[PDB]
Amino acid sequence: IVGGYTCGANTVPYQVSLNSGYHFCGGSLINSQWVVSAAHCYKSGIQVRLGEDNINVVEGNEQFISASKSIVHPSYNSNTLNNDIMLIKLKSAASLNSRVASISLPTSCASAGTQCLISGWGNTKSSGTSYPDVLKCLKAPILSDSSCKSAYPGQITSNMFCAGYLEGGKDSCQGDSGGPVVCSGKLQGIVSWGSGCAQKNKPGVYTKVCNYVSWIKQTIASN
Amino acid sequence: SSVVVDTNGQPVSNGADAYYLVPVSHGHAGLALAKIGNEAEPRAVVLDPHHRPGRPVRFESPLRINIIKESYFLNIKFGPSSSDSGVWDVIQQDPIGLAVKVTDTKSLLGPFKVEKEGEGYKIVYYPERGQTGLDIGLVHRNDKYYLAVKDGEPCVFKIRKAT
Repeated sequence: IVGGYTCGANTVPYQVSLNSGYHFCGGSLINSQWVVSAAHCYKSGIQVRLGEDNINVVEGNEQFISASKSIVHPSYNSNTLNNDIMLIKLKSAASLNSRVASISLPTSCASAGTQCLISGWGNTKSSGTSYPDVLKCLKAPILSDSSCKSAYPGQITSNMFCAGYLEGGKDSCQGDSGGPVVCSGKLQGIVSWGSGCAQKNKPGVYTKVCNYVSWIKQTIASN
Repeated sequence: SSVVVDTNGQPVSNGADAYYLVPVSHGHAGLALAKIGNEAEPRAVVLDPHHRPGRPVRFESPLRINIIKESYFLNIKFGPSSSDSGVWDVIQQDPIGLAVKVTDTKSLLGPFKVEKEGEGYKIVYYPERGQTGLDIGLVHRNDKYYLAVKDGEPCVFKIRKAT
């Protein structure tokens, strides 16, 4: 997260880290046994870490739960970045506490200009690299689909939205992928991609979760 | 699908670090630039015996993940991360053919993938994303090995973090 702030311990309790010996993606806990993340974060033998604020130390409030099923969306297209969503069924229920809680799915899609909370442990710099120890947070508005399409010609589908600042300086970044975009208390986005980080006229692009709610509900119901 | 790995067993980073591409069959030769046609400046990417370990590269994906997988479309560049110079592309040019060259623009999604081959990795070029790839190999000319499309005959590299 570039141009953000330290979330604090209890502030983003639905944030999880996707781990295979190292942190590589974010994710969101949507109930005690299911996490949503990005399809491009798919990896064998994922461990989900929950209750973490400082990713680099064993604070004790952590829970490390192995994935039992990692289900990439069946239309995920690695050529076009479309349908960039994955569900992870955890092998056991997370125990919920002050640092571990679920985020609920939206009942409808969010509008342009709505302020959202974007979080992760990704790069905090627009040029060069610096990775934080603690979870970082950013308030960023949804951008209209027209300006998202003007920002990235030929690449924005109906299953993506832009959020952030066309001025630059504030954005998600590498290491934030798969993490939450929460608007009006509901999971509306998943960190996916962009051109650089926090660059002028190159906002973040996020998987549009409101389009997938029926797929998520069905998938959970059948698995 | 697999994570691309360096010679120390660590995942290759998305832009953050530079890496030498160390050929397994031409150990005494490193990445450099050379002139192709009637061009004034050297713009062709070559493996040069008088240039070892050679110029290091960065691998870049727009995806907000900090590692590179074999399935990601990549830009490959010399020089710094957030720059648009030293960006590899493939350009038809005599006498080399489909020659790997450097340019000063960078698309959202680059045309390359890094794919496991034998004891290291090959660079594969995609004219378009939906299609099969074309291996990058070597054209021996003027006592250097010009990187060019040579499908079936890839130059196999190990990826050594520059440090």
